[PDB]
Amino acid sequence: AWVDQTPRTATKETGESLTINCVLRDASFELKDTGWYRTKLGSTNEQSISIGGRYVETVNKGSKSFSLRISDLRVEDSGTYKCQAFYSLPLGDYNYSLLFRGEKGAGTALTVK
Repeated sequence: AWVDQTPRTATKETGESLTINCVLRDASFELKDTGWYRTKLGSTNEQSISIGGRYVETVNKGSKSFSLRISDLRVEDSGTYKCQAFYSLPLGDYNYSLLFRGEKGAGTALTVK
């Protein structure tokens, strides 16, 4: 399996939006959850993006697609963005399963100004 992440690079002006599209390709396991991460300009630390506000995610599990649209961009939003698939393994208990990290997109290098 692999995550097909587009676009690879983007340049936007402040105030514009970016849509990043991810598609889980040649899947073995069923897509359960998704995550979005960024290393912002000036920083070496990759951090999680909380979905909400300027950050709007749309997930279509049937087409194995998940997208992030970031509105009202500012120059500090510039950086590398990566999406990630998550899967689960069953357990012998509940209603309680085992979530685990899946494949990551290759990234989108965004430049804002």
